[PDB]
Amino acid sequence: AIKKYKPTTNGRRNMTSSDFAEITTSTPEKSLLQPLKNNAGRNNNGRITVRHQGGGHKRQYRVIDFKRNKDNVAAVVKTIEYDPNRSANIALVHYEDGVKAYILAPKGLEVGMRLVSGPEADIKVGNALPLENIPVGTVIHNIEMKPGKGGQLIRSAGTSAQVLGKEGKYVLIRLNSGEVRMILATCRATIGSVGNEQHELINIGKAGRSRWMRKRPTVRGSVMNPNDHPHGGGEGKTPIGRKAPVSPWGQPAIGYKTRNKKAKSDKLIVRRRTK
Amino acid sequence: AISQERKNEIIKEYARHEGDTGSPEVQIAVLTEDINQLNEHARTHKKDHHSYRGLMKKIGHRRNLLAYLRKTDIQRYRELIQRLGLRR
RNA sequence: CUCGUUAAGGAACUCGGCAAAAUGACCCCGUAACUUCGGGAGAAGGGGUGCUGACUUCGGUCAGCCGCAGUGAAUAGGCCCAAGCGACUGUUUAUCAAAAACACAGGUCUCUGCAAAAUCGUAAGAUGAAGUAUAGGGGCUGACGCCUGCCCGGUGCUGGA
RNA sequence: CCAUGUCCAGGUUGAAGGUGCGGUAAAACGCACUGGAGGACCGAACCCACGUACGUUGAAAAGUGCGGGGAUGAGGUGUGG
RNA sequence: AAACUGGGAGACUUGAGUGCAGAAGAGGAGAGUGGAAUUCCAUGUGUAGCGGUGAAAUGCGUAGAUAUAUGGAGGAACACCAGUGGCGAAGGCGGCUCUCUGGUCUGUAACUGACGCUGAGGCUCGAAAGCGUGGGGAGCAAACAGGAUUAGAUACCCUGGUAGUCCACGCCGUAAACGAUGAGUGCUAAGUGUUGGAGGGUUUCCGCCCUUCAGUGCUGCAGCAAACGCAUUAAGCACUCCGCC
Repeated sequence: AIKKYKPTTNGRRNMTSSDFAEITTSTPEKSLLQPLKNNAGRNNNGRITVRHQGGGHKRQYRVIDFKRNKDNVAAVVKTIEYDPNRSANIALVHYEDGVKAYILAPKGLEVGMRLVSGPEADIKVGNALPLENIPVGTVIHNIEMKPGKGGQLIRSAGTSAQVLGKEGKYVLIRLNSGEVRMILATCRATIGSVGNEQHELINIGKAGRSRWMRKRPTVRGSVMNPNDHPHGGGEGKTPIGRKAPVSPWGQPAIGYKTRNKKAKSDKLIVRRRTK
Repeated sequence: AISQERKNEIIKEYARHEGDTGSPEVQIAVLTEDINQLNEHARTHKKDHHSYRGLMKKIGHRRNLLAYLRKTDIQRYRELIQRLGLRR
């Protein structure tokens, strides 16, 4: 649930947080962590290519199985854990050979289930199958877009897609955001929707907590000088003395579309709905 | 709500002589079983306002019979309310 | 120039109580409007404080003594009633401007189906991200409370054929 | 901005949760004890630079004296980049 | 002094509850599901109108409307059954299946033995509109725009159209919330319909006659009323307690 703080300081008045009640341990598996660095938005060359990033808390990377390739061997669920790198929770899983792995935690996963990962698997939450073998109207997450590469699509906290129909060598899916699309019928996905979903309702509360997450502050274009922004300059507060407010590099900012007009995937997109 | 075998099961142990379905012991014990089960059902279905009426009327009936038993024999009253587990 | 004292008056001084003077420790009693119920609050306003003896249930209390003065030196909040601006802690013109300016948590519009959009670069290669729409970029507004009218002729943007 | 170290005398306050008692049909709830949150409070080192007097061929190419603000954080700062 | 009211020791079964055997029902909460129609979409055929009114106009249409045929998408309400019928303390409740659950009626005569009635203050529930957070959104429709009508028309009429009307969770606490008729109990002519039961006869009575409980309507006497009227479902004759003028 969402936890509400009492207003004991001015920096506390309207903050909320997670209860962390689906999490069952706080000590990760040692053989599945690697280091990370916090690039802070800088390049190959040492230059800022993305503004407003840098300098929070240190993190170790957990390796996830986005492929789901170990078939005809059940895996038991041992823990539901905290990941610093994503917004979903994560599950430690014991295969019977004794391989260990991490997995994205779907909605309603209990410690103790036994998941299966092939074409003859059942339709239960957690199970992963090729899209050919999934009926019409099942809620789905963690979708491959190329055979054998790993799920890419429905991965963040509380998201889901749905199966609409089949044809020759393609399956129709309605994704999160409402776009309709085609995906190869030999790709995989796992049954369920992603888990921790109150995540959306958290109120950060003060300027220090979003500094703990690795975000640096943002200055508005219109309190700059005319050599920094197209919006800078003028005596006093000023309006947008232009048509169409723009980015620091020109490029209009309300309603102007920026995807590639000769995209090699415009064959597969039915019914653009939201971007 | 209790079945008709639970009911006879619990009126065969608060009877006094044989053939003893009256006797405010029997009635408050059976009413206690009912009120417990209905409290469960209410916790599950908490916007069933039309069954809560019956719950409340059972509670009134039990409290009335308790008052009667007390005003006429305090020994039976104390022994009961110990045996049945109430009087908070 | 830096220090100490000053009769009677006590802001009559000056752009302005500037600068000085005054409050300052511990223990006890008490303490308003308003309020987001946490505060306001050290609100305000008052009292005690040394030394000897006796008892000390324990922590203290009684009897006595001395000085103008007992936290006897040094160190340590002045307070109150009203109005504007910014919610708040924070940041800023190294060296004439610390603020009503910037930021901020919260709001809203829009772009982006992943070799994502965006940015560095001739390119190779990179950040974004070992992320995947509850995510990432851009513009405006700026806690919280109540609210946010009319206009699509013009100009941009989107769709059309 | 990145990697790896290190620093913050002393004192105050009393959030969530927990345990016991009462109030109930079960409860909202009430009171003690516990507990130790926070861009919380007071105040040295440390980091700052609000007022004023002096200095202005200076003790000093930006300071000193007497007062001021922050002092567990959006903190200070050493070494290699 | 000891009839009555109060107190104490007993005893009883008619009030009140329980057991046993049966009956009816849009009573409530949750989860799925069906067909008819309106709207939009897709595709074929198809030529100049359609729509609307007391008459007109605005609107849609030769970027091929309306019509017509087949397929999809979504939402909301449930035709016939349907009835002065049923259920609920009231507000209210109508497609179908399952799960959880409250109350009523009838017969019996195992049981308890007055355990009853009413109820200031207090709690619970309470149509529609409205408010908050997050969804959904087909039809209808405050506000609003355009067309008419009139002396004028910030209306009635026509073409559009936003909140809302729908779901989950909180708040609000009011209506001609009405039978403008507080609750309990006993007593006082008859006649006639219908809903759910129980007994006796004739008995294929399971379709008929008689009796008897509990609901729901119509007519009508004593009595009551200022008249209207009410009348075993009292506004009649009486006792208890509350609310109010």
